[PDB]
Amino acid sequence: MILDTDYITEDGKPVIRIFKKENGEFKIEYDRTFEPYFYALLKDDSAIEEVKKITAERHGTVVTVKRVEKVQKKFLGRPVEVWKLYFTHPQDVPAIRDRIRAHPAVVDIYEYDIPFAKRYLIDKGLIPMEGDEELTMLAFAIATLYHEGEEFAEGPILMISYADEEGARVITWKNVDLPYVDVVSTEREMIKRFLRVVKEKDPDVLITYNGDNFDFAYLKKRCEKLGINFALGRDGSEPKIQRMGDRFAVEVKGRIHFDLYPVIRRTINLPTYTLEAVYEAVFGKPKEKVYAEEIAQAWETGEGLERVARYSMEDAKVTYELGKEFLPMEAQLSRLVGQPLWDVSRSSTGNLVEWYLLRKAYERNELAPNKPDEREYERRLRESYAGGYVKEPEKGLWENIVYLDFRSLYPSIIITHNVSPDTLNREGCKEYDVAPQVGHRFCKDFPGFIPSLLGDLLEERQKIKRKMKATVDPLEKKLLDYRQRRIKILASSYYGYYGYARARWYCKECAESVTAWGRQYIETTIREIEEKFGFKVLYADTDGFFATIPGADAETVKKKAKEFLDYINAKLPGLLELEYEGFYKRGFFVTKKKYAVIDEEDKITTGGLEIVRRGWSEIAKETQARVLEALLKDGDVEKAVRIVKEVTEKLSKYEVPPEKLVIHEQITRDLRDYKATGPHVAVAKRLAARGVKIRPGTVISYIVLKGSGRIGDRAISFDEFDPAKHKYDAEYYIENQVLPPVERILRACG
DNA sequence: TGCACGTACGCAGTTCGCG
DNA sequence: CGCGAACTGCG
Ligand SMILES: Nc1ncnc2c1ncn2[C@@H]1OC[C@H](OP(=O)(O)OP(=O)(O)OP(=O)(O)O)[C@H]1O
Ligand SMILES: [Cl-]
Ligand SMILES: [Mg+2]
Repeated sequence: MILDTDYITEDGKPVIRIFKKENGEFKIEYDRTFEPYFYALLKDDSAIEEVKKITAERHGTVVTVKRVEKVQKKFLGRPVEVWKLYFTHPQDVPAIRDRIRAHPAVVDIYEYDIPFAKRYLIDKGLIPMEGDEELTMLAFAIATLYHEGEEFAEGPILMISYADEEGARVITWKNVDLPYVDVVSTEREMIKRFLRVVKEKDPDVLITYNGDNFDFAYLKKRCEKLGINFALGRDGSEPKIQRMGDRFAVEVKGRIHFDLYPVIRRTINLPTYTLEAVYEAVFGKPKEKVYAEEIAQAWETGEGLERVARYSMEDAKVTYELGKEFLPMEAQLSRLVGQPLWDVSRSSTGNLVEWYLLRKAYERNELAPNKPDEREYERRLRESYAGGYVKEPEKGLWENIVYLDFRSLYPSIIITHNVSPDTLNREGCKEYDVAPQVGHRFCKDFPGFIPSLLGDLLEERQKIKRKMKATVDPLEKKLLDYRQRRIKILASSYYGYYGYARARWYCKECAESVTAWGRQYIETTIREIEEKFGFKVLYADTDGFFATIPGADAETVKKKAKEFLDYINAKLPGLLELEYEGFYKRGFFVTKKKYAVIDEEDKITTGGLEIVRRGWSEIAKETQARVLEALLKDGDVEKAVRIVKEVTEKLSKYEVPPEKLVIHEQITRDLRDYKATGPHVAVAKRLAARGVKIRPGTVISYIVLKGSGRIGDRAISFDEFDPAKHKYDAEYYIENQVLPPVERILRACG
């Protein structure tokens, strides 16, 4: 099984290293035969003699073209002649590629920014995480104090906990009387003892929770401060903190640092992504949290450290347990894209698609299009196109509602109509499909590039859903639900990639064709079910709609909808198909993207309401839920009013826990780049001045204090909140949090 | 190491600025 | 003192 690749330099020449686990043994393979290269499109073949003359420099040594070879390839499925330009070292490519492109005889250059080690995985056709090998995993976490004004790594690590299949232990240099705590003398010994533990256990995988920016980065930053040779790599090297543009990431040669945090970010949508919140969401059990205030007190007083040692142990314990569940799903994703788990587990979804596209392109001798420069990137960001069809919903309460939904609409459209950049307005074909409204044409004589890849993803999603019905255990069902959602996000990201300004295979024409087809399919389907079947469509969005036969009983609507399904599915071509997605007794639709229905089991599912949205306090989420209960279940408009007025009286008497009072909101950019400053940004700008690092992705949890003026002026983070000292704004939570969400359900006056 | 900068659109709703 | 911009996050 391939674990990762990198390269080292030997006698000025690159040497690929292939880290593998084969038959339960770690191994490094060496390849000194791979030459860095990129392509050049020349106006005339005779110019190759001038192109060979172009030189450049890096750190004193001159960079030359080592060798050239004229190859025949395809660009968007059309034959093209280009020159393969070879070079001695990978670092030569960034130094000379610009000067090579600007030559007047060079039309363009291609595939000039592929990292050497990942270029190797594609060209030689290796797939990481392939094969039947069991990987050993070891989680760890550190406990570290931080005063107001302390810099990075200036504080000592108090505790280093770790966990695997054999249990969990804590290492510390203060005496704690616990059978899973090993008390050493100093911090250096504790760090050295941890180094010995990992070398002894020799895990293939090191699991952390946001260790890229905290635990692993701190531990290494401390090892440089005390002068500890933290030889963690299996090649005898130290963990290396890697600059990843805005963020940093920790790599350990020969192992795999699995940082669960970025994985969890793009799998589960949570209000906050603390280790405690993630554990409860995944395993359905709560996890107590010990805050830096109690760790500072227990460290200073010397009492209650057993409570802290327990917290530290559980950090590593739940990190192993979470890592145990999410590593195989990330491994399968690594197998598809054909890139190492270390990279795949930290990549954006757009990057995963492109790397897979790059591999597939090489497989078919297709020259890759280049990423856009700064100007073309700005142009694509400025252009857009029409999206999903949305219908203003029918107001009032409706009964016997059926929800009909298209199955993987956008991928189905891409496959069925062969929407791809190599098929768009392609001349010389005998059959075309014409995109409605926009009029783009797509060749159908051969499977298009992206359409030829989407089928397997859809089949992979249905197989997981098949297992979901055969799943008895509720935990395996939840994890399967995660997996099929990740595939659905990935498959639909192929459509979105077409509109991604940074995409190599950018295709605005493809993206607006998919939506146009999606609009025509859902709109004509609505017309058909209404005019031919007497249904009344209550609410419709991009690929699905709610409908009913007004006045007909539950069974009648239920069977006419099934009859309608067979009727249009025989009319729809290719992979397009409507699904019977669910039946609901009653329901109503407040506005676009906001609704709530109740099923035959009296379970109330909602869409787009404040119940699921981040930014609304829990007492606001709770009050809307109970009002929806009194409406959709009991049908008591007056009961919901009594719930609201009673909750508002709880707020005025300060009878509410400040826990139900927290507002969560995320930063989406650099704090210096915010034009306007909202409450979560005003708070975030404060913690930025207090030393707490805030970056795109940080979730602020604040409470609004009693005052008059801007909300951001009286906002305070939940950490520093003291219920005895601080008094929240009772009027704000009544009038701005609790009341508007329930008011907007104004079927009756209020 | 020299890659990543985070798949798309349509839209409800809040804070804030300022007239 | 109503509204437009800035912003977040839903489906
Ligand atoms: N994150 C997304 N990015 C781009 N397009 C998307 C996304 N989510 C949905 N779409 C597209 O928007 C329309 C449609 O929404 P469904 O949420 O219904 O996802 P399927 O339809 O794919 O699959 P199912 O019905 O669950 O089998 C989907 O094609
Ligand atoms: Cl060799
Ligand atoms: Mg669908």
